[PDB]
Amino acid sequence: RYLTALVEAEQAPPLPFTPDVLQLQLEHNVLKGELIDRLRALEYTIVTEQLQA
Amino acid sequence: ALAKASAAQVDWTSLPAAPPRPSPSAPDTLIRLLGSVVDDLADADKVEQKYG
Repeated sequence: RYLTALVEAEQAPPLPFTPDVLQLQLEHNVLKGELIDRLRALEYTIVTEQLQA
Repeated sequence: ALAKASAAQVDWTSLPAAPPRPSPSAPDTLIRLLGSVVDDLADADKVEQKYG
């Protein structure tokens, strides 16, 4: 049992589950585009804030 | 009566007391290799020592 527990320990992964890499890259690309568009809108408002300042 | 008493005095049908087990004192290397599993293995060891 100790042998099997060690083989299972070394062969186990960092994660406890099997991530679906396609859906994760999908959410990553969507969230990336939403973040770039958010930063562009914030720069657009910062222009008016450094004008009022 | 002496012979009868001597024969009766011992329980051949029973099992003798095995020597006692001191504390485990598991090593840091084995613990680092198997943090959470030694407890389950020790429980299974108790289960097998009682039943099996």
